Amino acid sequence: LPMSPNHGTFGGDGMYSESKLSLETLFNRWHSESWANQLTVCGAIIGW
Amino acid sequence: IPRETIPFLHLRKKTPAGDWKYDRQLSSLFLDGLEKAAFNGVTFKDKYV
Amino acid sequence: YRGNYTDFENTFQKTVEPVYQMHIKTSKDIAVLRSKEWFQLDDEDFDLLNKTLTFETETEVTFKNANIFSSVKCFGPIKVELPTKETVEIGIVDYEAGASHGNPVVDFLKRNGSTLEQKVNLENPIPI
Amino acid sequence: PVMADLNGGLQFVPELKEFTAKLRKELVETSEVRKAVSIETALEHKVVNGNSADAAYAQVEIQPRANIQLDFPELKPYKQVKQIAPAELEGLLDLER
Repeated sequence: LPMSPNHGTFGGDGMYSESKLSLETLFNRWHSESWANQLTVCGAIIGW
Repeated sequence: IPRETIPFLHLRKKTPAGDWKYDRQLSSLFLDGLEKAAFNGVTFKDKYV
Repeated sequence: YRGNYTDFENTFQKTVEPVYQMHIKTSKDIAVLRSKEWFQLDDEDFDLLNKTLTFETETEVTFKNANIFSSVKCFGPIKVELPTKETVEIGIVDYEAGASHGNPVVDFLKRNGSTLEQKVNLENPIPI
Repeated sequence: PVMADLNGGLQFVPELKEFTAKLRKELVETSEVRKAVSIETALEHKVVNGNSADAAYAQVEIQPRANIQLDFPELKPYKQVKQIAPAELEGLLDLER
């Protein structure tokens, strides 16, 4: 996943920060939900 | 890596409290991986992407 | 004098320029003023922000030809308006040129300054 | 799951937004001030030197024409063309065949 450190810091970017942040749910889901064996999640907070 | 110095490129570990915090051990693994890559090159044979 | 004269060395023009007043509102004006070599304050570190400088220049010109000059020498004190509404000299114009097609000091002041009073036309002339 | 952080330590700069905005403002105001001084010095030059001392600075540009060549083969000097063929060839061929 292409993650961001920007979470509505800079702003004025419609819903980018909402899209980026909402991929952080996939860490917890990989445990709670039953798709662990088919997908591994590797977030990558991508800098400047 | 200096003691109490977070490297520029690091991995985080989930704390029991339910937050992601810098792990020295993981980040060491990642950095060793990056070193070997930058010295000996890395190969992606038999990898669909 | 109706006639064909060419006595340019004898010609001259010791004009007294109209006092040009410049309000320094920004810090770009300061850098523009300080870039000018003719602009010379007595105290070089004088704070020029939010001031009212009046340039009471006296421009002499000796001619070479009909359309160029030989010696251009604009000069005069540069005052500042105090809070007491009394002007105090804080520097001088020291412009001295040779072969010139104009005065850059009065050019600069015209482009960036006022004339202390403004001619404002009416909407229409009134036949008295 | 693995959370990689490739941020390059940018997370440790406080109020990043206003700090980037600040830096950009100083580059902008330094570029505009040095433009507004170069444009004053240009004008002062143009008023003192008129349009005749600042006319000597304008060079004549040549613009290309099309010179469409027939592209004939380049013939080398005799020493160069003598080296590629074997030395035995001279007087060997029937040049009508």
